[PDB]
Amino acid sequence: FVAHVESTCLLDDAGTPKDFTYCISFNKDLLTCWDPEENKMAPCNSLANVLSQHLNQKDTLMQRLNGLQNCATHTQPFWGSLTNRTRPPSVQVAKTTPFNTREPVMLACYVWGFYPAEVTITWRKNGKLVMHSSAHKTAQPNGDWTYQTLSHLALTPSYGDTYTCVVEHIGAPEPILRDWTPG
Amino acid sequence: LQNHTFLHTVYCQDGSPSVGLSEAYDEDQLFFFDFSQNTRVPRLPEFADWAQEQGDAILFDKEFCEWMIQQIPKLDGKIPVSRGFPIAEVFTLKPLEFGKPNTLVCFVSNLFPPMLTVNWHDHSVPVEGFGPTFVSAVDGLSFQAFSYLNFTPEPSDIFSCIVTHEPDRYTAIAYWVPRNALPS
Repeated sequence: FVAHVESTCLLDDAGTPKDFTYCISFNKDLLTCWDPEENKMAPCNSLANVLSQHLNQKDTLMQRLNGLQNCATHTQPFWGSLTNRTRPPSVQVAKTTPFNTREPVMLACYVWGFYPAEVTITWRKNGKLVMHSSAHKTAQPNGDWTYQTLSHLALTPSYGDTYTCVVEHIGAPEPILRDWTPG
Repeated sequence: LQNHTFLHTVYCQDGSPSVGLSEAYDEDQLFFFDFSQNTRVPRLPEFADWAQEQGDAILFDKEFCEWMIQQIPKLDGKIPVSRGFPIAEVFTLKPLEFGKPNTLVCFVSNLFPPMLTVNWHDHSVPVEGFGPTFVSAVDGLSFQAFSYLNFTPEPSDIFSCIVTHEPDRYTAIAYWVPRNALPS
């Protein structure tokens, strides 16, 4: 089996503690959690009750579950560095193997290395926006505090045309434009 | 003013690691606790400054967690043990460009219990080096992992991520081939 003793801290941009949690689980079952109003561990069944009572007898824990102030002091040294953290994306446009389309050409605008995960992507053919497509893309986490996505544009090539990928992200002041043209 | 969550997950099990601790800011890992050296290890260099926090509760949580694994044998064979098949996803950190240094990423989700080994193969042959594998708890009492492998992509390449849900519970493979590379 696997067991947990998980604590969570809900803090706002300012590092202000908004909520705090302390729950126990066994076999991926949330059994008991700290009830602030009742100031004691309450079941969330026999095991759950035995565990809330077993922990309710330890005054050390009872006085510790100061939960909101702990969240504050503990995170204080770094919280600001985290909520102010950003890293601009890198974007490139190149052709890719077309799929789910009748068009002979498919562009791929790659956006990687950005943080936070929120980003929006739109296309512009000769300066004019195109197509109902979700501009607020979902992103794949790299696990190192950077993300990546891609937007695809199906089209029929015309040598004079110029397609532009427009990426907008908080990590960058101005929108990022990447042009592409047949050949 | 948005609200963010700081996760502090102490978990333990019948198996290795017998006990672990993971901390995350929103969805990203901040530290993982090394229980041999008994210290917090930063996921990134920039967090190294706060991995020496000592006012940290952990011992109590750690001990209570293990007590459950050792005392609560009473459940063995009575209730079905929770188990999730690991799901491996493989992709590259940056967009493909032959001859240009990159790094392969193998994201493992749905891992449960959190017992795993991840091996890399190049054309059905074990890789020459290796990279780090960071396991972390995610909201919902579940686990995940990220294994990395620095490398330089070449057209004939074929790599595979072999994730074994230890010990021999289940084995998953994920292939990666260079397709739609970028011009140089």
